[PDB]
Amino acid sequence: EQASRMNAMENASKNAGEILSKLTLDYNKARQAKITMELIEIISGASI
Amino acid sequence: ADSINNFLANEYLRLQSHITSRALNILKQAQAYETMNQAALLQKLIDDATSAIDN
Amino acid sequence: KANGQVSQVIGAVVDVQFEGELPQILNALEVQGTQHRLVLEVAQHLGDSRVRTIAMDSTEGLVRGQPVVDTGLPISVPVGPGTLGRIMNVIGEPIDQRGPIKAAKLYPIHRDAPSFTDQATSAEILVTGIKVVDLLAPYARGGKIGLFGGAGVGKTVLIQELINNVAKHHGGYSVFAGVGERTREGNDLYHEMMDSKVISVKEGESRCALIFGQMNEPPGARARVGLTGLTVAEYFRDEEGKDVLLFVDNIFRFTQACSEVSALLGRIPSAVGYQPTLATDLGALQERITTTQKGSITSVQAIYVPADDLTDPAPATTFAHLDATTVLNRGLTELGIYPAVDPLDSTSRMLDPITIGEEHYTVARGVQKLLQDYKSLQDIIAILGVDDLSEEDKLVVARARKVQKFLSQPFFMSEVFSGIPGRFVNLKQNIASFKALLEGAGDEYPESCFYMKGDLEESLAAGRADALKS
Amino acid sequence: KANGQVSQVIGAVVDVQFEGELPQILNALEVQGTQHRLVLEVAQHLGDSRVRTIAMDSTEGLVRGQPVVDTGLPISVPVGPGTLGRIMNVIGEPIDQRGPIKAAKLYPIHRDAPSFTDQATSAEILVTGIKVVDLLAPYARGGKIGLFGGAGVGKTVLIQELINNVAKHHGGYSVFAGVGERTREGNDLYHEMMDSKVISVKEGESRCALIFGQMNEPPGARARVGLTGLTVAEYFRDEEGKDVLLFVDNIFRFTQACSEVSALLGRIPSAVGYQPTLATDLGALQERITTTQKGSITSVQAIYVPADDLTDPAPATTFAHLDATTVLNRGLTELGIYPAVDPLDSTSRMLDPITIGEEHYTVARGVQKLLQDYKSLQDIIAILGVDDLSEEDKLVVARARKVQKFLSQPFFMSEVFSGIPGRFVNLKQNIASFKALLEGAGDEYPESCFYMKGDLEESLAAGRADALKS
Amino acid sequence: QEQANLIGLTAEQLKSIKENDVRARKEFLESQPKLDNNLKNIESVKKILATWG
Amino acid sequence: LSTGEASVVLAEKIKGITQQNDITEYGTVISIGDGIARVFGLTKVQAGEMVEFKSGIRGMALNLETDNVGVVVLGNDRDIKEGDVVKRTGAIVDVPIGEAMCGRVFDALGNPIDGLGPLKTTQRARVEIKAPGIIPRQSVRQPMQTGIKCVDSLVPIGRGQRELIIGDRQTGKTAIAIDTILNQKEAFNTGDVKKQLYCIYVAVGQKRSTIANLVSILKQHDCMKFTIVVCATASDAAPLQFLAPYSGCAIGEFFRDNGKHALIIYDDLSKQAVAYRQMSLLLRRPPGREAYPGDVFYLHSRLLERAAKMNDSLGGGSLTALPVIETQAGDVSAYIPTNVISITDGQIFLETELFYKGIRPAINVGLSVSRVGSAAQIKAMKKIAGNLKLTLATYRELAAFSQFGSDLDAKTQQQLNTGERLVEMLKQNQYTPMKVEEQVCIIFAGVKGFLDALVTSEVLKFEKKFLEHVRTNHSALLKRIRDSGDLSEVDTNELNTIIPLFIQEGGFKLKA
Ligand SMILES: Nc1ncnc2c1ncn2[C@@H]1O[C@H](COP(=O)(O)OP(=O)(O)OP(=O)(O)O)[C@@H](O)[C@H]1O
Ligand SMILES: Nc1ncnc2c1ncn2[C@@H]1O[C@H](COP(=O)(O)OP(=O)(O)O)[C@@H](O)[C@H]1O
Ligand SMILES: Nc1ncnc2c1ncn2[C@@H]1O[C@H](COP(=O)(O)OP(=O)(O)O)[C@@H](O)[C@H]1O
Ligand SMILES: [Mg+2]
Ligand SMILES: [Mg+2]
Ligand SMILES: [Mg+2]
Repeated sequence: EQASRMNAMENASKNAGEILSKLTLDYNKARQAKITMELIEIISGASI
Repeated sequence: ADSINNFLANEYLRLQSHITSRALNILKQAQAYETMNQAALLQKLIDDATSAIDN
Repeated sequence: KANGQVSQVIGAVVDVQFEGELPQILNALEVQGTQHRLVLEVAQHLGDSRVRTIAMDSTEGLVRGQPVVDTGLPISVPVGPGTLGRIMNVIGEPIDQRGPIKAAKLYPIHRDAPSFTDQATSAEILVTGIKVVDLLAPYARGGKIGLFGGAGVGKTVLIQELINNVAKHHGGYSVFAGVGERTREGNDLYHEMMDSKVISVKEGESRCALIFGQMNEPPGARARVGLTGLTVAEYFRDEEGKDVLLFVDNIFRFTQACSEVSALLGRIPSAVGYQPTLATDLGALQERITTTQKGSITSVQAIYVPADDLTDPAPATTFAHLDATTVLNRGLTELGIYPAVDPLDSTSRMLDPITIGEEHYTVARGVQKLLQDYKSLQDIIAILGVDDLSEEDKLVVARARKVQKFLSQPFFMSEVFSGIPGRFVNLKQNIASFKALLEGAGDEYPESCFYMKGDLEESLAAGRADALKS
Repeated sequence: KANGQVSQVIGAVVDVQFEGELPQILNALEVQGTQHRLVLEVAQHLGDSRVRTIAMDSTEGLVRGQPVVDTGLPISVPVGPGTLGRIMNVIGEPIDQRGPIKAAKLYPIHRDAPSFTDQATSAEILVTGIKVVDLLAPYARGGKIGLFGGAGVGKTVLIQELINNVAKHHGGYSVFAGVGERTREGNDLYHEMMDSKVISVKEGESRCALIFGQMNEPPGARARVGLTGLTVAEYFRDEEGKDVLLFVDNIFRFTQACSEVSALLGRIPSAVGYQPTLATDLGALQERITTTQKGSITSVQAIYVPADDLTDPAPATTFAHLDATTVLNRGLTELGIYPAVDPLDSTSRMLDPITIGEEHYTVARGVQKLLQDYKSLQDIIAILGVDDLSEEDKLVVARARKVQKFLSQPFFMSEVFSGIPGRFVNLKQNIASFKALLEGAGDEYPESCFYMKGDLEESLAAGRADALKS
Repeated sequence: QEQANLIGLTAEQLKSIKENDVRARKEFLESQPKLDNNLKNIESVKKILATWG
Repeated sequence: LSTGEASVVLAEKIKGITQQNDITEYGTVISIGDGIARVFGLTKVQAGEMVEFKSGIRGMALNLETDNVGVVVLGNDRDIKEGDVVKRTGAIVDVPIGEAMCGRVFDALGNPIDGLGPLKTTQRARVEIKAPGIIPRQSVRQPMQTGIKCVDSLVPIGRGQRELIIGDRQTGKTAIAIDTILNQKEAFNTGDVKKQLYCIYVAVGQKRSTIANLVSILKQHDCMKFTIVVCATASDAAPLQFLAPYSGCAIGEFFRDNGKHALIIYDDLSKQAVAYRQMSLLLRRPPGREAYPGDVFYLHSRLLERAAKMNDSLGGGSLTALPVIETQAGDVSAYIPTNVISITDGQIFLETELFYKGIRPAINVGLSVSRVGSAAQIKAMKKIAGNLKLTLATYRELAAFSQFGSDLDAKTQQQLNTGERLVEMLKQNQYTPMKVEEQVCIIFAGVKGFLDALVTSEVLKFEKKFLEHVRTNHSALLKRIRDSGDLSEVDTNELNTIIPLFIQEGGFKLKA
């Protein structure tokens, strides 16, 4: 039990880290798109 | 006895409601057609006026 | 004799062409020939005898070349006791249909804030009857109070309770300025104050003023109707040293209304589309709402948080001007606790061991730390549960839940929704009630009784009643 | 007469200066003194006898002041049985080197949508042979269909399958319109159409028309090529009256093309750069593709999802106009499931208990509910395996895998890619196949035997053989 | 003359009214009770239902 | 009235027809493009005033500039050319109102598109009018029965409030609106004017084929006799989509000011914002966040704020608004959805997950809320509605432990099962509205726990069989609940006794 439990937590923590890192990339990607969207709005209003 | 006595009683009212409803629907339904005939007759009068303008 | 004339009309912005003696900025201009009285506030001088103004009423029906009269002074509204118990418009018109408003004189809605040397700040506890508020975020008489809440969180109902609890039995007068909110709530509050005898038709009564800038009003009016209500409170403050209770509805509509016209005015949009003058426009209003040597104003203003995003520029800048803060959380409403006052985010400048009694300060932090610890345990409890926790942690979660549920308090304004009559809790009973729970006085009884109760004794009595019932 | 003169040339937008009698909007103008005749559609009257137009062909070689002739009518393309089996250009020119097209009349590509009085329901299911489609989002002939998918997800392959299963056996005429796509597919499609005997050079055959607006064309051409092909379809709908299969390749290019030229036309960009007339411009093109009392047009339109962002304004607004929807997911392609159809995102108006048999409705919801429940657990399944999962939930997960693998099937057109022969699944077999699978018929067999299978009985034969060898 | 001119009830127009009256009758008589379906299988009850009219 | 008398009045009316024509200023168009027409001269023109072009199409003068005038083409702008004449009519935009509007389909401007015949109406009201003040309003205390169990029980809608139907595409937003119109048909047949509710459906940016299918369903169920459909399709110009909401709203004010009750249903407003955004961008106005104009909030607020409950002094009329909002990916944090939520009173959140899991109507009770609350529900509903909310609240909590499993207390199993009966009970098919009194009976059996006996799969069919059994045998019970509107103790004992009895009578799976 303790042996299989330890191995399970290792695999679980491993998978938890991989997914957490993947979302971090999407978070940064979304961050760039957010700044891009807001910045264009300001330029569009400043143009007129 | 009381189950059939109450059945014929309530059934009698259902039959009475059926007749009065029938006698009322036929009258209202006939009135609906009567109004339609009147509107069609007057509509022809308006149709005659429009044709006179075209002529 | 009208000197100006309409030259350009686009949306709510209207330009007037003057021949000579242009009106100063913020001046009130009267357009002649309109079915309804239209007032234009001078905002910018574009040169060539041109001025850009914002319309307070619907611009539909205007015509280029329509004569415009210059009043020579900013929008002046009637002040004095005649406005008490009466609804007034942004330009001072009585929309209550009760007749003209009698005012000893007319004051302008634009004025300089009081100097710093004559600030005369003071701290005094305000027993509002709410235990969660009087304990964690005490209010100061004469200081600003902020109710940060999202869409449909219960900030409007909370304002009604404060009026029912604070406005009544108040020697001084009260002012209610509702800007940008729906008109349905205005009619309900008007009928509520009438039934509650807060306002009445008989003169010499109704020690409470009502101002409404509801959605039905167009832009510009919703951004200046708030100033109208403030002028009424300022009159009751300066002319008479009477404590004034200013109940301001959601104020985000003010900053929002300015952004609705900021684009047409020529300003470049901000990071979130707001006007570049957000800070200055808000600062001019906040600095005017403060206590002075003449009188004091206890302003209760609500801040609408769009999308529950506290990082928005408008509310973020408001935190700096508020003395007491009440941040409403949506999670509590899902749990059924009311008022849904966030105990951790909510803060109060009066929460100082030197200002308030040390015992009051101690019990306050004791609850904050208890709830903070319970929140961290939620993570491990989700996977392992409360059983796998230690005896020390179990007691933390046990008392934390009882304290969290005990914060819920039914008020008179919530009877229609819940069906339980409101209740008033004193400061002494409030501090003593929570102080006992921190020591484990109620750890024996179930956590179910510590829900929607006024005092700890009421919870214990309900606990015993449930026992004999089963 | 050459009353017009080129005023300025900017990319694909060209202005023309006329002396008098300006052409109406949408009128076609022909520039003189340039090989590869250029057509210009009137779009705006800038004033002072200046009109702004869009170029259909490359503008390189134009000189300011060059004369321009006014035709006085919009772009008129030939329509009729002559266009059948013939490739036309955005301006009606034949690009197949087959000679002049024989058309009775030339109809303008600009026409108003059918009125509200001339509209027909035509709620009849269209069996395409694809089990996943006929089950979740069954297509109905005479209605609008939309295929949403990203770059390289199986949109073209799916169109080819429908043409092989529906267009060939179809009785009435057909129209294929390519908008901003690789010309290679146009050539392969043309030769493939000839080989399959669907079209031939002999007169009286080739009950199908071909239109191409491939990427090689500049802006303005990809934005009006659809109107050209659509006009050929409206002719068969109204005049011929027979059914029509209007195959429309990726249409996002149309909306994109408008955006590429909107900036040049002086329009203010939209939220994310698109044109402000996206809704209206797209609507005029969408409202015309509808079934009326004269004839029915079953339109299969592909929608390219830019950057896999379904929230983009272009595809989002398209959903409101589509009857049947089939959203393609890239995640499925990675798993190897083809066709990569998302059952939870593929909506269809034809799915209702009254229109289709009640049994078909129950089996459809059974699969959707099964996959929906499994989708609600994929998160935890990723962190940790399904061993710790509850028994009832494990059964849902296990059976969900079987259904997911069974949805995939080989296509005849994609036989070269996978290397296995295609499969045509009848509607009765489709319903019966999933009915037995939901009941737990093939749960004992491995999920691999359901991968790329036509019918449920086929998977059992493979699954049973896999159990025999071991 | 307005009695008939105003309301010119044609033969078919009144015929439709008469059919509704008959339809109401057939519906009222032919309407049979709706009890437990698979339980009222007795030879007597089924005989009555057949000759319900 | 004799035929001769009516004909004479008809002829006399045609005789009294006046037609006066006065000098109307006209101007020339400096430029025309994308539906925007810059006009030279044409001074002394009012904002929003109606103008007519050469072809005969109308226009609205919105931008009044010192140099020119910005006019929007209210129709197809192909025939417009430079230098064309533009005649000002002298009247603000308006639309025809009256009772003849019912049973027809009009456009944004008000022209009938059904093709039956011309509109016979004499009253025309301005499209944009100031909303009622504070005094004319009145507290909402009348229920607006939609026919849905979950709505009429958890999210009661009172006549005079504003409820928001918010959800994603193909989440049942339109299904809810149709079910409401169908339910009001019964009240229209019976002679109860105090409960008649005229329905108004505003179609903005929708394919005509869908609206055609919509109208056919109403005629199928005979519910079109009291329905008004305003159509602003995608092919229609943006101003038409911008005015159609206010246009239909003015039609509702007719019934409102006349003491009547009207129900207006605004379709997706995001399409209006696009048309309003398009209309603003083409006018060269400075755009705001997300390219929308600065006063986009004032648009929906001005429109929705008109719906109110007029006091008895003006007739006691009421106008109920049911605006719809379409979300891209269920994100309610966007700009337009956030604003609309703050304007309306309550909002109905539709979830895509619940829809595919068999929960149709897919309603998220956790977020839905109504300001009126129990103030609108009937006595027999408030009592049962209160307990229903608490039971459903607990079930959502125990949902997680179901996965945990490995043990279940006796009470938790009951609460888990009991909640499952309610969820299965609130489900409802499409085009199947239920009467208010019938819902009280079914919703009653659920909270009491009687549904825990039979299997969940048999609860939905039990509803149909139970209601049918009640209508036939227990007819006096339904009459009392309807007339008195309260669930007396005598009805409770009778109802509490037959529900366990009926379950044993019918052939069901009693094994829980
Ligand atoms: N309560 C329901 N019961 C049974 N079927 C339903 C129900 N609701 C929707 N459906 C089905 O969903 C489809 C239409 O959904 P509906 O139009 O009602 O939602 P919507 O949000 O208005 O969609 P859209 O945003 O595209 O207009 C149909 O296939 C319909 O049969
Ligand atoms: N039914 C299919 N079965 C197996 N593989 C496929 C299938 N369809 C496509 N593939 C692969 O998906 C790829 C992309 O398909 P395609 O339709 O060309 O995307 P796009 O819309 O970008 O043109 C094809 O090159 C093909 O190799
Ligand atoms: N004390 C309360 N207890 C339980 N529910 C409440 C309570 N107060 C409000 N609700 C609910 O909150 C809703 C009103 O929210 P509201 O105060 O108007 O927010 P906002 O200030 O944004 O308008 C009502 O539906 C009402 O049923
Ligand atoms: Mg509020
Ligand atoms: Mg492709
Ligand atoms: Mg819909």
